[PDB]
Amino acid sequence: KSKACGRLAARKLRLAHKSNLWASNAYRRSLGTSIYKTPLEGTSMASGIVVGKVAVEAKQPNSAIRKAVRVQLKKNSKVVTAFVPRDGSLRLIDDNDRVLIAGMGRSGRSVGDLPGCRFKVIKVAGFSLLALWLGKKEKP
Amino acid sequence: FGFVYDSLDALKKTEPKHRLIKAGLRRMRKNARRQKVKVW
Amino acid sequence: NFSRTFKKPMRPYEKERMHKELQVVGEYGLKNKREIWRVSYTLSKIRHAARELLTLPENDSKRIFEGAALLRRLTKLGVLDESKQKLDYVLSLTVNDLMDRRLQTQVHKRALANSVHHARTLVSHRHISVENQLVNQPAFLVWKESEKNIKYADTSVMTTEK
Amino acid sequence: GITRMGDLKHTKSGARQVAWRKKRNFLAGRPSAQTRIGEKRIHAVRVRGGNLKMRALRLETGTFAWASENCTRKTRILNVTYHPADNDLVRTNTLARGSVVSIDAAPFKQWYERQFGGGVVAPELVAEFDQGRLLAVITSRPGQCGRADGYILEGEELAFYSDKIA
Amino acid sequence: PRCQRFHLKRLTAPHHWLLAKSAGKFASHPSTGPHKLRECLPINIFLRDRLKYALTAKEAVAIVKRRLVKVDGKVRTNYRYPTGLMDVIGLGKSNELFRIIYDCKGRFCVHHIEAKEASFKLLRVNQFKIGAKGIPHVVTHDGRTISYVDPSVRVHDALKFNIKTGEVESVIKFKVGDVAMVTAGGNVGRVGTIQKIEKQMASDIVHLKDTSGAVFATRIMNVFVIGENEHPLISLPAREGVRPSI
RNA sequence: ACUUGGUUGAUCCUGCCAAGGAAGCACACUUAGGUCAUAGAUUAAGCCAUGCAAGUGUUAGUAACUGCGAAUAGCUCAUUAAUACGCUCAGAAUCUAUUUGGCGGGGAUAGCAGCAGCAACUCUGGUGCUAAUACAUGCUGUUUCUCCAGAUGUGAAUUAUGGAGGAAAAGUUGACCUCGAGGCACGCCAUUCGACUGAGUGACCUAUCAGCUUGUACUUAGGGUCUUUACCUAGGUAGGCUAUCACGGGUAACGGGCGGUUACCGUCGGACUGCCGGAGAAGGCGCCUGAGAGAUAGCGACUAUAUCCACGGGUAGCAGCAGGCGCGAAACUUUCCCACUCGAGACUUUCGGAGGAGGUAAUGACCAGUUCCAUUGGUUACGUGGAUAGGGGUACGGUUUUCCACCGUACCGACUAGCAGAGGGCAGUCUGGUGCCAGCAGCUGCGGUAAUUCCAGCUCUGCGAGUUUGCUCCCAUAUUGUUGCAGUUAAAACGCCCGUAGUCUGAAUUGGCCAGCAAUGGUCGUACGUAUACGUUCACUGUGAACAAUCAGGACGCUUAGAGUAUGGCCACAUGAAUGACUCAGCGCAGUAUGAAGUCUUUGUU
Repeated sequence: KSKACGRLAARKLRLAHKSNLWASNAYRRSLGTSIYKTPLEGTSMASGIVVGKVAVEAKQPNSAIRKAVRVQLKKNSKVVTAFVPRDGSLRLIDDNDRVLIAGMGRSGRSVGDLPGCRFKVIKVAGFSLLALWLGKKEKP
Repeated sequence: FGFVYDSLDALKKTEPKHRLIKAGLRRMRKNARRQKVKVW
Repeated sequence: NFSRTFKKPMRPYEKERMHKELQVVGEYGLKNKREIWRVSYTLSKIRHAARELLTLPENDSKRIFEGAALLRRLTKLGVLDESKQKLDYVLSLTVNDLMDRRLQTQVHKRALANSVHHARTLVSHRHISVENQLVNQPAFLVWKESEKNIKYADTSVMTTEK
Repeated sequence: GITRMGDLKHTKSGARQVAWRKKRNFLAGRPSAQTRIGEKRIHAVRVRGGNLKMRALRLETGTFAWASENCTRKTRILNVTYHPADNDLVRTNTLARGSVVSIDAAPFKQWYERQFGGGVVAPELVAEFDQGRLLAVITSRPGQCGRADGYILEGEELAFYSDKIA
Repeated sequence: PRCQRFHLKRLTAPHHWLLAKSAGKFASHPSTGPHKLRECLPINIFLRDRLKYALTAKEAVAIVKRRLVKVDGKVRTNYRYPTGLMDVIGLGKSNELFRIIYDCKGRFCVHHIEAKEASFKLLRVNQFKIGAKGIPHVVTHDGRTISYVDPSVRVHDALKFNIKTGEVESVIKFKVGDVAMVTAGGNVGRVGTIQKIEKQMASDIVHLKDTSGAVFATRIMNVFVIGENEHPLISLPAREGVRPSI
């Protein structure tokens, strides 16, 4: 009931299945590709030069300014905002350095309070922020 | 492993050379050798 | 080539499972929680093999060869007695049975070590042997036949050197 | 070079077929012999597995054969009258297989009196023999074989091709 | 495009030979010969991994080149020469005579034998044809072209072959009620008495019987007609192609 | 074979979003020891300095010539959507060096000797000689055409072979080494490793791709080929493929054995995959030599990069092994070695960046330590009491071609833990600082001066030499539904009727009765064709043939384990290296319950 069940009816079932996959959004997103026209370019981590420092603020109800740097990428020569985690840390980054960017960890989309940006800075100058924030490595 | 044979006639000829130097009895060719093609 | 001997548990922070697994480690004197999970995974390959055999017919060529061969290998290990040697009793067995056959615990039963922990120390420090053969490894699995042959290796126990 | 390969050409369904590889010396064609008449010469050709296809370029004589009497004489080929494939083979007098070419038959005439004076012969052939140019077909492959020979044209065949000439 | 290639790998080497997966990548490529790649067994491998005389492969190529070994009357200094099914192996110095022949399971074994038996060998007819002056002649599973062969010598007949002189003394005819060792496929290395022969239209089947009383078929080309009615013309191994079964 | 937080004042739902488990690239913090495996695929099939990778001498061809090799191995995945690959067949339409078995039958150069020319190269000119298993000579077959017969062989050939004729050189003519034996030719047929041609058939998306195809489809004759064919050129017809998806487009597409995830069904990935087959050498294209090449560490030209120049002219193809530049999130030593495995050769000797071993790396797998046993006092873990290690050090014996490291033996001995959290999903309502600010936070939420979520300390928790963090991906998910979802109102039944492709299609045909535990064997019925086998085939079922590693699985104490194919017996012996699955199609016999086809009738069959 509600489908072909008969012995010879395997063309109807196989071909109808191919149609119904295009309703599913995960098959649709993979196949369209559709991913290339992205700043990340489908790469988890990207690097390049800092343009400057920007204050972008949270939506609602959370009143807070977040401090995300603007970063030009190496490979595309695009520009994109990118969050800087931990308190301080904007002071540690320095102007016009190379940084390694990675994703917000939400497999796309925009994460917390913070709209727009989908990116966090993992390293600066080949060191890593956690080491820097903790202060068991140095910058000149 | 080990094996035993009549006379001295075996290990002179049947054995590999690396056991003879051990018991008691360098890329030069690659370089110096191929000059005999480079020079006639 | 290679294989994955232990598997991680499905859900990390269940209270009953963690509270169970401490008093298997405590009784049998054990390093980590992974040294259980290998013995769980060893019990799986016994029982998954056994159940498939059970599904087959009671006369099939596969069951006669495999069923006799499977019970032969477990009578070695000393889990199945000759009372219980009948194939369905393979689907029983616990990790508490299979942990008991290891060398650590067989020293303790022997009492040479004097403690579950002490037994580990004796084997890890090259004191214990199995028929004139030293066993550094604290998880040997002894085959009942050879359980009798557990004894001091030589060193401090026999040699008496400081 | 000139290829014997067929992958590039369209399927039965009429689909634009695509290469996956270079041309290859399994499937090498070569130029035609184009085997005319006058002055004997031959060019030897190496092939797959060593060997020699002796390609004949221009041939004067040919080892022709009266079938019905069992007799076969080395005979001088004069011209191509007809060929069933192409009229271009007639214009330049090309010897191919199936090539209808007249022959002098001086040897055949000699054979008849040296044997006899049995024999009997047909009434179409005596109307030919007074001229001394028999019709005959090349049955060999001049290019591959390097030698050209054929039987005389006789019987129901000799009616048929005579209308195609006239 | 593929050409005739030298370097045989292990893994790709056949499952007859009982090679280690370890002990290097490459196996010894057989030279071209009478027998095929798949059925045969070289004499590089024969002295390494049966009789166990030559421990290294350097030592194996030594003793063939001293000219102790003799394949089938002749000396053979070439080594890695394919030798497979019913070949005699005379060996010089501490001389022993072998005949190469299948196990129960399909594997090769090696068998010390009496010298009067080890003169001759058997040879199945694969292909029969006429050539040169109306004369019939026969190719074998070796590739010995036995010309001026007698009548009653059709395809799938064995020929006893005297080795010192190039003779064909007997001829064991194909029939029902005749013993036959299978030499290919799943039933390779098995004795059977031939109960039925089933003609196959176009491209035929033959049903067999152990002394135990199992039953099994095969393709006709696989059977090698070993001798007439129970008692064969050959010393058979331990177990005699019966194969265990519990 | 598993659930839990999030729409509400609360409820039960639909429903996703998160959490949660695995691997595979990359980033991070941290690190006693051992064995083993892998490591510039993702982007730039982008570019390359230097060193080296294919050569080859036997007691037996004479530095060269001569003979064979260099078409394999190695690397990479850019083309390729089936022509490749796989799996079945097939050659009666073919070629094949080497092995193996049959059958056979004198003159002219190379090194050597000498005279010269270039900025330069592994280029040479010219003369003066001499070699042969090199080259030419020389005491019935091969090739092709015509005719007459057409086997004891095959499912089948006017095939194999025989005889009678003509032709042609495209030719079999041991003109040969080492001391009676070994070795080497020549030709033809087979054989072997293969090669190459043809057939059937399997699988990634796309209808915002419905018509496509002119040698395109058949036929007759030819050319060409190793052969067959529009492979190509002629004459004659006008055909072929397509809703059972043609044709066109896309691919972040080399195919396959297989790998990851799983209760079953499936599903994603497959450069590599420790193997198989294909393709390519900066981009096309062409060709010689040979059994085999459209070779690329062979040649030729053009193009694009690069470089030298004495300004005339040339020189080079690392997607071989190292190494560098560039590219980027992203990947090691310019070492030692022919001993192991094998390969080339004139060959037990030579050579091999194939291969083997070290060295660097938390990438991956298994193993494993950071102590132990006593008993004094504070509430059984928070100065004593003694023990036992290996990390490490130094010899020597094993080990391997040589180091290292391992495995032993003896002597020295009173520095070894992090990472992540502590509202709920899923261990503090501690004390101190901060006051919708800094900040945390996958999700819900926390912070507005009392913070159980921030920033610190203390205690506690998890997992443990590991542990978080990105993106892709499977499970969770019956949220892709064959098994197996849902459509009155939550998203979801064409506005109705006809209707082709498509899928689906009522009953009926040789049984009853007794012994039953079935296989079967008797009785009731005689329905009386072929003239002891023949009287529909399939699908389906059983059975049989056919068709590496991994997966499952047997044997065996590698000290255990992951692994490996072993190994066990003190008197010369016994073994084992199974089996199943891999699996759809194609092939045989046997069984006919179900489901098909078979069955030209205003009169059919012999």
